[PDB]
Amino acid sequence: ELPKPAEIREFLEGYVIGQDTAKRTLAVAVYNHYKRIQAGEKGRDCEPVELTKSNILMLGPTGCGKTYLAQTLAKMLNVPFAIADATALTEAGYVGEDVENILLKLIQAADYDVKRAETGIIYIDQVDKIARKRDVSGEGVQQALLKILEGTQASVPPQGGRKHPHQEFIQIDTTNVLFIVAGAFAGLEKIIYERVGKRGLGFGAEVRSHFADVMPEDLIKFGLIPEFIGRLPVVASVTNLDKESLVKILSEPKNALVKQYIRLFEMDGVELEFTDDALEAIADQAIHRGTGARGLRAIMEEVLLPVMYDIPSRDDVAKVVVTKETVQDNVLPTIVPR
Amino acid sequence: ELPKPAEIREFLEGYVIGQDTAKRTLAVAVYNHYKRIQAGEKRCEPVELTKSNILMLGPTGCGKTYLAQTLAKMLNVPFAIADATALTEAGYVGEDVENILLKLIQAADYDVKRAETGIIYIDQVDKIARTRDVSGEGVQQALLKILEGTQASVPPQGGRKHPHQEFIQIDTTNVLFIVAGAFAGLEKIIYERVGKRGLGFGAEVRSKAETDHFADVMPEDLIKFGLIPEFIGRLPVVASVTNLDKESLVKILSEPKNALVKQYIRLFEMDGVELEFTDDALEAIADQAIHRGTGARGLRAIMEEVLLPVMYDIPSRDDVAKVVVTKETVQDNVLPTIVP
Amino acid sequence: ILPSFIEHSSFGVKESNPYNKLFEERIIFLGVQVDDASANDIMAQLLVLESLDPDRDITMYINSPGGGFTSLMAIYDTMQYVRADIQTVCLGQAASAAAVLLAAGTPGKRMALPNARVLIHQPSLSGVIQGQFSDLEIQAAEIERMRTLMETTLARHTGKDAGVIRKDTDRDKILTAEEAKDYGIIDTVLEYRKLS
Amino acid sequence: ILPSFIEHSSFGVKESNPYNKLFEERIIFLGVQVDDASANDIMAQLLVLESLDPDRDITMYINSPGGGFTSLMAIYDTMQYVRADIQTVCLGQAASAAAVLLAAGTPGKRMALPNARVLIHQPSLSGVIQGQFSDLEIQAAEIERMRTLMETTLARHTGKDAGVIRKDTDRDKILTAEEAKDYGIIDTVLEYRKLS
Ligand SMILES: Nc1ncnc2c1ncn2[C@@H]1O[C@H](COP(=O)(O)OP(=O)(O)OP(=O)(O)O)[C@@H](O)[C@H]1O
Ligand SMILES: Nc1ncnc2c1ncn2[C@@H]1O[C@H](COP(=O)(O)OP(=O)(O)OP(=O)(O)O)[C@@H](O)[C@H]1O
Ligand SMILES: CC(C)C[C@H](NC(=O)[C@H](Cc1ccccc1)NC(=O)c1cnccn1)B(O)O
Ligand SMILES: CC(C)C[C@H](NC(=O)[C@H](Cc1ccccc1)NC(=O)c1cnccn1)B(O)O
Repeated sequence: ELPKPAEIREFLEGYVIGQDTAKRTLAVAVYNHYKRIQAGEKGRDCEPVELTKSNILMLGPTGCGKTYLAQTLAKMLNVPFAIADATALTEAGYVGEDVENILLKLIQAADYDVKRAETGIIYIDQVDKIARKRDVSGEGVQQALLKILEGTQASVPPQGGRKHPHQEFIQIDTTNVLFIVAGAFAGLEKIIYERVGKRGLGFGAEVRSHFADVMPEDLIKFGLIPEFIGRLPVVASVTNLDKESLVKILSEPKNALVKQYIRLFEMDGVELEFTDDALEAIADQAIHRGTGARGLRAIMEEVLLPVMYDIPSRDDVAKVVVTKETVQDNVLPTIVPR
Repeated sequence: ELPKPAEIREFLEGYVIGQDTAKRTLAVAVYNHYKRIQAGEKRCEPVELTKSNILMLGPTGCGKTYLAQTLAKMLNVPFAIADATALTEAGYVGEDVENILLKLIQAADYDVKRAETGIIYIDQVDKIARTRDVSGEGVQQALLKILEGTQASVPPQGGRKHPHQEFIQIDTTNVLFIVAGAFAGLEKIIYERVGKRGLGFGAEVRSKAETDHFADVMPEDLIKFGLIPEFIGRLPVVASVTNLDKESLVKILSEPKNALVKQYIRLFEMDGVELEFTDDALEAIADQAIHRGTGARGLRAIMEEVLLPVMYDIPSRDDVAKVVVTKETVQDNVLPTIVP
Repeated sequence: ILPSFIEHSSFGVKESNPYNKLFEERIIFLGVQVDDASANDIMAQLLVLESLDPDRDITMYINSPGGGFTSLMAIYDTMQYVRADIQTVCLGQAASAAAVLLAAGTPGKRMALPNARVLIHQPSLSGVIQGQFSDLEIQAAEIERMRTLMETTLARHTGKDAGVIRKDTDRDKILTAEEAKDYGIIDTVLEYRKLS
Repeated sequence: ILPSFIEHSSFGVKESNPYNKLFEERIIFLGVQVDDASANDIMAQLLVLESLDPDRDITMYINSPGGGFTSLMAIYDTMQYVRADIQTVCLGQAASAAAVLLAAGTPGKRMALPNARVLIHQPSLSGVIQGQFSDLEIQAAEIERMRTLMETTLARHTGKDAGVIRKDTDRDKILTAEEAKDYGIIDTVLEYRKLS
């Protein structure tokens, strides 16, 4: 089969709005992952090449669809997928989660079949929050993931084959296991701006008034060891969502935001509607909310808070959120049944 | 007899470009390992040989693991890729340092007398360094008995030690221990002694684009790094992996057996589209990879960045050739050689 | 007395004046005599505020008796240099060199409070410069170059002829705020905005 | 008075005075008289900024009235020693030693401001140095050593003959910025860059 990167992105467009460079990256790299499977499992020359993965580092502000673009990507993979956080991970030793339990999440996602899990994709979320300036959960997780991100014959420390008291370990080769890692890297856009921005001062030097020009020296100045960035050659560059994307995130995707509020009011038998000026007014107050598309919910929970209280105590059929209800709190139109 | 160091070298040269000092070492040291195992059958011999373990130093992505993965492919001796970050001091959770012997015994197919003549590559021992520190300095404490040679009781459970079981008794007085690490803060420590000051009159201040080759390294610099003095003396051989220049990185792209350009030409051939590069493009890719500063891994960071608009468009089209130029490296576009 | 706390936070001994609050809102404060150390301070703040945002207007408050000419032209050039427009506000007085800095604001953005005075006069030598007559001919060609440069500076900022600045700054010409608006030093006598 | 701002850099909440902020952008500030205590400061800053990056240009702002000759040649030698090119900008006056330090910048990178003053003059003894005539013969051969060394220094940097420097620095030769550009103390008068 091998779905093309246009076909992978077309699936990602159904859920994720905006994010063109991140969807093209995560469609190309999944397609190269689908191609380096059945080239290491079939074999042909010339000069027969052992292919090597290109792991992905996703970078963009919160709410802008890093996890959600991986959860969307999770719904289409022919390969096993394991989502995991690095904030639970520690280096081998100390009390927290080991960096081979993220492999166990992939073994569990492959129905305990290692030959499918060697072809898997692991999504390590929040790798900006294992950042350094010893630290055993934010310096040593780089040191422990790096054998996993390059390929090693790792053995998962609990649960080898549904817990037999002999051989609690099963082997996994992480050479062909693609890793997509992500995080906001919130202080990094102040670090990148020191290089590409050139905030100059004084007589002479030019004075001036984000995640697409990311060199590894910025990630070291963010605090990440130089070995860890080399295992992550691909930067996906998730972008900040403008007003025009956040209007579409309300209504265009499959599990869109206003689609799951009109679902909530249909459980009250009430047809919730939005004027198009109201959807703009919600997205006007979400870019100022500063948390991405997660702030689109924060507006619509307080626009609809007096509505969601009294409407299930009433008999109505249609509720229309006009733009006057969003910019300031306004009364309810409430088309009565008829 | 028992492949010569020049013969081990020319196998390593088929995969690894550059690092001539760290390929003479690991050819000499593997040949000295072979001569020590050849002397493991005796006639008259009144002198016994020792390990001469290897501490291999070099910057990131410049080939230390890739030297060991290449050295795995020729070795006639069991070979374990260990990792020092996976290890923890005994009595503590995580793996213990007898797992790396089990990985050698597993590599010897549970033939212990073959594993007693083995080679273990412990990857990233710069990450065991400087309140107990069970995963850092305590690993070096537990590992020095393994390096110098001991009767080590290895649990066949899988690697997690627990006091009761039958064990696997292995003797590591003939097991070679190549160890490696990036040692990312060590070139400043070396520069404090062999170099002049970084400041002031009569000093040598350096540009930001210019690593020491890790060839002036001494245990005075390695104790100040975080290695205990006991761990370093059990690693007598210094292997210096160097930072790859432009002339090496243009060769790492196209020359070795699983070369990086050969990987992508394989990827585009599965789209039925021939990928090829101008030589000016491969020099431009190796230009920007020194600016990445992650070794030969920074080459892949550009080849994915250069070919990202390409690999989206090419599988949806019908082409025959692609011709990537310097202009397709410094400016993101796509321009194939559209099929007649 | 100036009320000011020190927050520490184990990162600094961080000081908080009301002047730090004014400087955060891009208000540079010339409240002392324009000497080298004052001019050195003001120019460093003009270049910081140009770098922080070269689009937002720097505001310069002027309550100053005025001082040295080269310290004047140090501040003057750094005002005229930066990409930010400069809002000069006169507080109480802008005398001698400080009236030149008051006129050196961006046109339309030169303010004075209603009871502020603007004192313009020709350059002087504070004290006696001794020397041979060849030295004094140099020092007097200098004070005429300083006088001509001050007049042509006040010519290009008040819209007056430089010879009109000669006849007006022959003695102390103290202007009020409204008289400095008619003269061209300021553009707006700043109205009070009290609630009551 | 110098108000202090806060910079939200890679860290944030970092209290900074405008002079630390100049030095962070590699601007060494010579605003005080060139004496030993000032020269000690500038040479320490020239060596720190060479060590931080020897390739990026150090900028030196000069608002100095000039001063001691050995303090001059202390700064001068350190400006010439460092691997970084020195960008001298004159802000107000550069008199005596300061104009020599103004000319001491990297060719192409010596600036003044349009109303900056460049005052070159021969060395002078501050006050009467007394002693026997053998002592005074030493001290006078020393100020001729200082006078020749200053003119040899200004000959290297202005492109003029040292005898031409000697005729010009007979008295106080005051140059404006356009006159110091034609002389060779600077080579850029540095037009203002205000957006209005
Ligand atoms: N580009 C997008 N298109 C559609 N919906 C989006 C997009 N980005 C975010 N969302 C919505 O916002 C919610 C959060 O998305 P996501 O988890 O990707 O944020 P994030 O950037 O990963 O958060 P953080 O960076 O704080 O971990 C999701 O439920 C999703 O529905
Ligand atoms: N000299 C070389 N010749 C050919 N390829 C190289 C060379 N050096 C590095 N590479 C390529 O770079 C990749 C990474 O090499 P390797 O696994 O040795 O990383 P490393 O630099 O040792 O990382 P670390 O220093 O963190 O252990 C390999 O896949 C290899 O193909
Ligand atoms: C009118 C403007 C230009 C300035 C007025 N006075 C001057 O011109 C000042 C008066 C002054 C102040 C301090 C020290 C020495 C001299 N003139 C000078 O700065 C000055 C300095 N050196 C030589 C000649 N004039 B103001 O300070 O009264
Ligand atoms: C012209 C340049 C070289 C410097 C000018 N004058 C000098 O040369 C200075 C003037 C000065 C300054 C402070 C203290 C004593 C003397 N000369 C000297 O520093 C000096 C010091 N010791 C002996 C002889 N001259 B400037 O300070 O006016």
